[PDB]
Amino acid sequence: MEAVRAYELQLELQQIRTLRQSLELKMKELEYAEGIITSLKSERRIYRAFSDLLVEITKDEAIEHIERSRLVYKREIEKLKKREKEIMEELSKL
Amino acid sequence: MEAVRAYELQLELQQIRTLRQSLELKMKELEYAEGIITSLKSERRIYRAFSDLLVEITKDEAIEHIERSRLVYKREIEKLKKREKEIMEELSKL
Amino acid sequence: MEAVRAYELQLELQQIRTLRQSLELKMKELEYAEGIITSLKSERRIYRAFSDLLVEITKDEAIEHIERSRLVYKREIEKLKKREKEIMEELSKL
Amino acid sequence: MEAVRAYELQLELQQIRTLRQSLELKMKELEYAEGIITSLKSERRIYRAFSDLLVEITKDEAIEHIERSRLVYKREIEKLKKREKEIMEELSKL
Ligand SMILES: [Cl-]
Repeated sequence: MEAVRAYELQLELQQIRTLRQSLELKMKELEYAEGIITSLKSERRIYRAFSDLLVEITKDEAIEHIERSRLVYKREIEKLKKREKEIMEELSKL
Repeated sequence: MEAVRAYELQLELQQIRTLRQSLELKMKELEYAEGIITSLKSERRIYRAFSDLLVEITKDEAIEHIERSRLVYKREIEKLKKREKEIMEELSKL
Repeated sequence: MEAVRAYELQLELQQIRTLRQSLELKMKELEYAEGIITSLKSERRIYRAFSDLLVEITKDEAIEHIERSRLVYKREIEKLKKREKEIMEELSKL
Repeated sequence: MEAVRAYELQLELQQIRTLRQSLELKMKELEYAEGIITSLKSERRIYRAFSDLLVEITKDEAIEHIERSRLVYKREIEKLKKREKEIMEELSKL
Protein backbone atom coordinates (compact mmCIF):
# COMPACT_ATOMS: atom_id res chain seq x y z
CA MET A 1 0.00 0.00 0.00
CA GLU A 2 1.06 3.61 -0.37
CA ALA A 3 1.71 3.69 3.36
CA VAL A 4 4.42 1.02 2.99
CA ARG A 5 6.05 2.65 -0.06
CA ALA A 6 6.09 5.93 1.87
CA TYR A 7 7.59 4.32 4.99
CA GLU A 8 10.41 2.84 2.93
CA LEU A 9 11.09 6.19 1.26
CA GLN A 10 11.08 7.75 4.72
CA LEU A 11 13.53 5.14 6.00
CA GLU A 12 15.88 5.89 3.11
CA LEU A 13 15.54 9.62 3.59
CA GLN A 14 16.40 9.38 7.29
CA GLN A 15 19.52 7.37 6.59
CA ILE A 16 20.70 9.83 3.96
CA ARG A 17 19.94 12.80 6.21
CA THR A 18 21.91 11.21 9.07
CA LEU A 19 24.98 10.73 6.86
CA ARG A 20 24.66 14.21 5.46
CA GLN A 21 24.32 15.86 8.86
CA SER A 22 27.42 14.10 10.14
CA LEU A 23 29.42 15.50 7.22
CA GLU A 24 28.07 19.04 7.64
CA LEU A 25 29.08 18.96 11.32
CA LYS A 26 32.66 18.04 10.51
CA MET A 27 32.73 20.55 7.72
CA LYS A 28 31.50 23.38 9.99
CA GLU A 29 33.96 22.42 12.76
CA LEU A 30 36.87 22.74 10.29
CA GLU A 31 35.59 26.13 9.03
CA TYR A 32 35.42 27.32 12.66
CA ALA A 33 38.98 26.08 13.22
CA GLU A 34 40.13 27.95 10.06
CA GLY A 35 38.76 31.20 11.44
CA ILE A 36 40.79 30.79 14.62
CA ILE A 37 43.95 29.64 12.88
CA THR A 38 43.94 32.64 10.61
CA SER A 39 43.17 35.09 13.44
CA LEU A 40 45.65 37.60 14.84
CA LYS A 41 47.16 35.74 17.82
CA SER A 42 50.78 35.06 16.86
CA GLU A 43 51.44 31.55 18.07
CA ARG A 44 49.05 28.64 18.15
CA ARG A 45 50.33 25.13 17.89
CA ILE A 46 48.16 22.83 15.76
CA TYR A 47 47.93 19.03 15.71
CA ARG A 48 46.20 16.70 13.28
CA ALA A 49 44.67 13.44 14.46
CA PHE A 50 45.47 10.16 12.65
CA SER A 51 43.76 7.29 14.43
CA ASP A 52 45.40 7.31 17.86
CA LEU A 53 48.25 9.70 17.08
CA LEU A 54 48.24 13.51 17.15
CA VAL A 55 50.99 14.97 14.91
CA GLU A 56 52.04 18.59 14.97
CA ILE A 57 51.38 20.47 11.76
CA THR A 58 51.93 24.01 10.58
CA LYS A 59 49.34 26.73 10.04
CA ASP A 60 49.73 26.33 6.25
CA GLU A 61 49.33 22.56 6.48
CA ALA A 62 46.22 23.02 8.64
CA ILE A 63 44.66 25.45 6.21
CA GLU A 64 45.41 23.04 3.32
CA HIS A 65 43.78 20.19 5.15
CA ILE A 66 40.72 22.30 5.95
CA GLU A 67 40.29 23.45 2.36
CA ARG A 68 40.68 19.99 0.85
CA SER A 69 38.39 18.42 3.43
CA ARG A 70 35.73 21.06 2.80
CA LEU A 71 35.82 20.22 -0.89
CA VAL A 72 35.35 16.52 -0.24
CA TYR A 73 32.57 17.23 2.26
CA LYS A 74 30.80 19.86 0.13
CA ARG A 75 30.72 17.40 -2.78
CA GLU A 76 29.45 14.49 -0.68
CA ILE A 77 26.85 16.76 0.96
CA GLU A 78 25.65 18.11 -2.40
CA LYS A 79 25.21 14.58 -3.70
CA LEU A 80 23.30 13.47 -0.64
CA LYS A 81 21.08 16.58 -0.64
CA LYS A 82 20.16 15.89 -4.25
CA ARG A 83 19.11 12.31 -3.28
CA GLU A 84 17.08 13.78 -0.37
CA LYS A 85 15.50 16.15 -2.89
CA GLU A 86 14.36 13.31 -5.14
CA ILE A 87 12.87 11.33 -2.25
CA MET A 88 11.04 14.33 -0.80
CA GLU A 89 9.49 14.83 -4.23
CA GLU A 90 8.37 11.19 -4.44
CA LEU A 91 6.87 11.46 -0.98
CA SER A 92 5.02 14.56 -2.19
CA LYS A 93 3.61 12.84 -5.29
CA LEU A 94 2.13 10.05 -3.12
CA MET B 1 -3.99 -2.13 24.79
CA GLU B 2 -2.56 -0.08 27.63
CA ALA B 3 0.51 -2.30 27.55
CA VAL B 4 1.29 -1.16 24.00
CA ARG B 5 0.67 2.54 24.71
CA ALA B 6 2.95 2.21 27.74
CA TYR B 7 5.69 0.44 25.75
CA GLU B 8 5.69 3.22 23.18
CA LEU B 9 5.89 5.87 25.90
CA GLN B 10 8.73 3.89 27.43
CA LEU B 11 10.53 3.71 24.09
CA GLU B 12 10.25 7.49 23.71
CA LEU B 13 11.39 8.08 27.26
CA GLN B 14 14.49 5.92 26.81
CA GLN B 15 15.50 7.76 23.67
CA ILE B 16 15.10 11.14 25.35
CA ARG B 17 16.99 9.97 28.43
CA THR B 18 19.86 8.69 26.27
CA LEU B 19 20.20 12.05 24.49
CA ARG B 20 19.95 13.92 27.75
CA GLN B 21 22.57 11.80 29.50
CA SER B 22 25.02 12.29 26.66
CA LEU B 23 24.68 16.06 27.02
CA GLU B 24 25.05 16.01 30.81
CA LEU B 25 28.28 14.01 30.44
CA LYS B 26 29.82 16.55 28.10
CA MET B 27 28.59 19.36 30.27
CA LYS B 28 30.14 17.85 33.43
CA GLU B 29 33.44 17.13 31.63
CA LEU B 30 33.72 20.82 30.64
CA GLU B 31 32.91 21.96 34.22
CA TYR B 32 35.67 19.63 35.49
CA ALA B 33 38.07 21.09 32.91
CA GLU B 34 37.12 24.65 34.04
CA GLY B 35 38.07 23.81 37.61
CA ILE B 36 41.53 22.70 36.49
CA ILE B 37 42.08 25.57 34.09
CA THR B 38 41.29 28.11 36.76
CA SER B 39 43.44 26.37 39.40
CA LEU B 40 46.74 27.71 40.71
CA LYS B 41 49.32 25.96 38.48
CA SER B 42 50.84 28.72 36.34
CA GLU B 43 51.17 27.19 32.91
CA ARG B 44 48.85 24.72 31.25
CA ARG B 45 48.55 24.63 27.52
CA ILE B 46 45.00 24.06 26.25
CA TYR B 47 43.78 22.77 22.88
CA ARG B 48 40.30 22.69 21.40
CA ALA B 49 39.24 19.88 19.09
CA PHE B 50 37.59 20.66 15.72
CA SER B 51 36.93 17.43 13.86
CA ASP B 52 40.42 16.02 13.32
CA LEU B 53 42.40 19.11 14.30
CA LEU B 54 43.48 20.23 17.77
CA VAL B 55 44.12 24.02 17.90
CA GLU B 56 45.85 25.76 20.77
CA ILE B 57 43.68 28.21 22.64
CA THR B 58 44.18 30.49 25.61
CA LYS B 59 42.84 30.09 29.13
CA ASP B 60 40.33 32.91 28.48
CA GLU B 61 39.20 31.32 25.23
CA ALA B 62 38.79 27.97 26.99
CA ILE B 63 36.72 29.47 29.77
CA GLU B 64 34.53 31.26 27.18
CA HIS B 65 33.96 28.04 25.32
CA ILE B 66 33.08 26.20 28.52
CA GLU B 67 30.60 28.83 29.63
CA ARG B 68 28.85 29.09 26.27
CA SER B 69 28.72 25.32 25.87
CA ARG B 70 27.26 24.91 29.34
CA LEU B 71 24.49 27.34 28.42
CA VAL B 72 23.63 25.43 25.27
CA TYR B 73 23.74 22.12 27.14
CA LYS B 74 21.80 23.34 30.19
CA ARG B 75 19.04 24.59 27.89
CA GLU B 76 18.89 21.40 25.84
CA ILE B 77 18.94 19.29 29.02
CA GLU B 78 16.16 21.35 30.64
CA LYS B 79 13.99 20.91 27.57
CA LEU B 80 14.58 17.18 27.44
CA LYS B 81 13.97 16.75 31.19
CA LYS B 82 10.64 18.53 30.82
CA ARG B 83 9.65 16.06 28.03
CA GLU B 84 10.76 13.16 30.29
CA LYS B 85 8.60 14.69 33.02
CA GLU B 86 5.50 14.69 30.83
CA ILE B 87 6.00 11.09 29.74
CA MET B 88 6.63 9.83 33.26
CA GLU B 89 3.34 11.45 34.25
CA GLU B 90 1.46 9.77 31.39
CA LEU B 91 2.98 6.45 32.37
CA SER B 92 1.76 7.10 35.91
CA LYS B 93 -1.82 7.89 34.83
CA LEU B 94 -2.03 4.55 32.97
CA MET C 1 10.19 -22.96 25.28
CA GLU C 2 13.68 -23.45 26.65
CA ALA C 3 15.04 -22.14 23.36
CA VAL C 4 13.38 -18.76 23.96
CA ARG C 5 14.48 -18.52 27.62
CA ALA C 6 18.01 -19.34 26.47
CA TYR C 7 17.94 -16.75 23.66
CA GLU C 8 16.90 -14.05 26.12
CA LEU C 9 19.66 -15.04 28.54
CA GLN C 10 22.07 -14.96 25.61
CA LEU C 11 20.86 -11.50 24.60
CA GLU C 12 21.44 -10.23 28.14
CA LEU C 13 24.84 -11.86 28.33
CA GLN C 14 25.97 -10.26 25.07
CA GLN C 15 24.94 -6.82 26.23
CA ILE C 16 26.77 -7.22 29.52
CA ARG C 17 29.87 -8.58 27.78
CA THR C 18 29.88 -5.63 25.36
CA LEU C 19 29.77 -3.11 28.22
CA ARG C 20 32.42 -5.01 30.13
CA GLN C 21 34.79 -5.26 27.18
CA SER C 22 34.54 -1.54 26.53
CA LEU C 23 35.59 -0.85 30.11
CA GLU C 24 38.49 -3.32 30.03
CA LEU C 25 39.80 -1.65 26.87
CA LYS C 26 39.87 1.77 28.48
CA MET C 27 41.35 0.32 31.61
CA LYS C 28 44.18 -1.42 29.69
CA GLU C 29 44.89 1.72 27.62
CA LEU C 30 45.39 3.74 30.84
CA GLU C 31 47.68 1.04 32.32
CA TYR C 32 49.75 1.16 29.11
CA ALA C 33 49.92 4.96 29.37
CA GLU C 34 51.06 4.66 33.03
CA GLY C 35 53.96 2.45 31.99
CA ILE C 36 55.15 5.08 29.52
CA ILE C 37 54.61 8.03 31.83
CA THR C 38 56.66 6.42 34.55
CA SER C 39 59.45 5.36 32.17
CA LEU C 40 62.90 6.92 32.07
CA LYS C 41 62.57 9.59 29.35
CA SER C 42 62.82 12.92 31.16
CA GLU C 43 60.21 15.09 29.53
CA ARG C 44 56.84 14.06 28.18
CA ARG C 45 54.00 16.50 28.10
CA ILE C 46 50.62 14.99 29.00
CA TYR C 47 47.10 16.21 28.23
CA ARG C 48 43.75 15.05 29.54
CA ALA C 49 40.66 15.15 27.34
CA PHE C 50 37.43 16.76 28.62
CA SER C 51 34.81 16.66 25.89
CA ASP C 52 36.34 18.82 23.16
CA LEU C 53 39.18 20.32 25.19
CA LEU C 54 42.63 18.88 25.87
CA VAL C 55 44.18 20.36 29.06
CA GLU C 56 47.80 19.95 30.02
CA ILE C 57 48.35 18.00 33.21
CA THR C 58 51.39 16.92 35.18
CA LYS C 59 52.86 13.44 35.48
CA ASP C 60 51.53 13.19 39.06
CA GLU C 61 48.06 14.31 37.98
CA ALA C 62 48.12 11.75 35.14
CA ILE C 63 49.12 8.93 37.45
CA GLU C 64 46.34 9.96 39.90
CA HIS C 65 43.78 9.92 37.15
CA ILE C 66 44.95 6.52 35.93
CA GLU C 67 44.81 4.98 39.39
CA ARG C 68 41.38 6.35 40.23
CA SER C 69 39.98 5.39 36.84
CA ARG C 70 41.34 1.87 37.19
CA LEU C 71 39.54 1.53 40.50
CA VAL C 72 36.24 2.64 39.02
CA TYR C 73 36.72 0.36 36.02
CA LYS C 74 37.92 -2.66 38.02
CA ARG C 75 34.83 -2.38 40.23
CA GLU C 76 32.41 -2.00 37.32
CA ILE C 77 34.11 -4.89 35.48
CA GLU C 78 33.98 -7.16 38.55
CA LYS C 79 30.27 -6.47 38.95
CA LEU C 80 29.55 -7.17 35.30
CA LYS C 81 31.66 -10.35 35.28
CA LYS C 82 29.70 -11.64 38.26
CA ARG C 83 26.41 -11.03 36.33
CA GLU C 84 27.94 -12.85 33.31
CA LYS C 85 28.85 -15.67 35.68
CA GLU C 86 25.27 -16.07 36.89
CA ILE C 87 23.85 -16.09 33.36
CA MET C 88 26.40 -18.59 32.07
CA GLU C 89 25.36 -20.87 34.93
CA GLU C 90 21.66 -20.54 34.09
CA LEU C 91 22.43 -21.31 30.47
CA SER C 92 24.30 -24.39 31.68
CA LYS C 93 21.40 -25.63 33.83
CA LEU C 94 19.04 -25.48 30.82
CA MET D 1 14.18 -20.83 0.49
CA GLU D 2 17.30 -19.75 -1.35
CA ALA D 3 16.25 -16.15 -0.83
CA VAL D 4 16.50 -16.58 2.95
CA ARG D 5 19.85 -18.41 2.84
CA ALA D 6 21.15 -15.62 0.60
CA TYR D 7 19.84 -12.87 2.90
CA GLU D 8 21.62 -14.44 5.86
CA LEU D 9 24.86 -14.73 3.90
CA GLN D 10 24.42 -11.10 2.90
CA LEU D 11 23.85 -10.07 6.51
CA GLU D 12 27.07 -11.83 7.54
CA LEU D 13 28.99 -10.33 4.66
CA GLN D 14 27.89 -6.80 5.55
CA GLN D 15 28.96 -7.21 9.15
CA ILE D 16 32.37 -8.52 8.13
CA ARG D 17 32.81 -5.75 5.56
CA THR D 18 31.93 -3.10 8.16
CA LEU D 19 34.56 -4.43 10.60
CA ARG D 20 37.12 -4.72 7.84
CA GLN D 21 36.54 -1.19 6.54
CA SER D 22 36.94 0.27 10.01
CA LEU D 23 40.33 -1.41 10.32
CA GLU D 24 41.51 -0.30 6.87
CA LEU D 25 40.61 3.30 7.75
CA LYS D 26 42.72 3.26 10.89
CA MET D 27 45.49 1.52 9.06
CA LYS D 28 45.53 4.12 6.25
CA GLU D 29 45.41 7.01 8.75
CA LEU D 30 48.54 5.67 10.49
CA GLU D 31 50.35 5.21 7.13
CA TYR D 32 49.50 8.85 6.28
CA ALA D 33 50.82 9.94 9.68
CA GLU D 34 54.07 7.96 9.05
CA GLY D 35 54.64 9.84 5.82
CA ILE D 36 54.41 13.17 7.65
CA ILE D 37 56.49 12.10 10.62
CA THR D 38 59.30 10.95 8.40
CA SER D 39 59.18 14.08 6.21
CA LEU D 40 61.81 16.81 6.21
CA LYS D 41 60.41 19.36 8.69
CA SER D 42 62.75 19.26 11.68
CA GLU D 43 60.48 19.45 14.68
CA ARG D 44 57.04 17.97 15.08
CA ARG D 45 55.78 17.00 18.47
CA ILE D 46 53.77 13.75 18.51
CA TYR D 47 51.25 12.47 21.06
CA ARG D 48 49.64 9.06 21.42
CA ALA D 49 46.10 8.71 22.71
CA PHE D 50 45.31 6.26 25.55
CA SER D 51 41.64 6.53 26.45
CA ASP D 52 41.32 10.10 27.70
CA LEU D 53 45.02 10.91 27.97
CA LEU D 54 47.38 12.15 25.25
CA VAL D 55 51.04 11.32 26.06
CA GLU D 56 53.99 12.79 24.23
CA ILE D 57 56.06 10.26 22.33
CA THR D 58 59.13 10.44 20.15
CA LYS D 59 59.37 10.08 16.38
CA ASP D 60 60.93 6.61 16.83
CA GLU D 61 58.20 5.54 19.23
CA ALA D 62 55.55 6.81 16.80
CA ILE D 63 57.06 4.91 13.89
CA GLU D 64 57.23 1.74 16.04
CA HIS D 65 53.60 2.08 16.98
CA ILE D 66 52.59 2.62 13.36
CA GLU D 67 54.50 -0.40 12.13
CA ARG D 68 53.21 -2.74 14.82
CA SER D 69 49.64 -1.51 14.40
CA ARG D 70 49.82 -1.99 10.65
CA LEU D 71 50.87 -5.59 11.19
CA VAL D 72 47.96 -6.27 13.51
CA TYR D 73 45.54 -4.53 11.14
CA LYS D 74 46.92 -6.14 7.96
CA ARG D 75 46.51 -9.57 9.56
CA GLU D 76 42.98 -8.91 10.81
CA ILE D 77 42.02 -7.42 7.42
CA GLU D 78 43.46 -10.39 5.51
CA LYS D 79 41.49 -12.80 7.67
CA LEU D 80 38.27 -10.87 7.22
CA LYS D 81 38.77 -10.51 3.45
CA LYS D 82 39.22 -14.27 3.18
CA ARG D 83 35.87 -14.78 5.02
CA GLU D 84 34.25 -12.22 2.65
CA LYS D 85 35.75 -14.22 -0.23
CA GLU D 86 34.13 -17.46 0.92
CA ILE D 87 30.72 -15.85 1.37
CA MET D 88 30.80 -14.10 -1.99
CA GLU D 89 31.51 -17.49 -3.55
CA GLU D 90 28.57 -19.12 -1.75
CA LEU D 91 26.33 -16.29 -2.88
CA SER D 92 27.56 -16.94 -6.42
CA LYS D 93 26.83 -20.68 -6.29
CA LEU D 94 23.20 -19.97 -5.27
CL1 LIG E 1 52.33 20.93 23.03
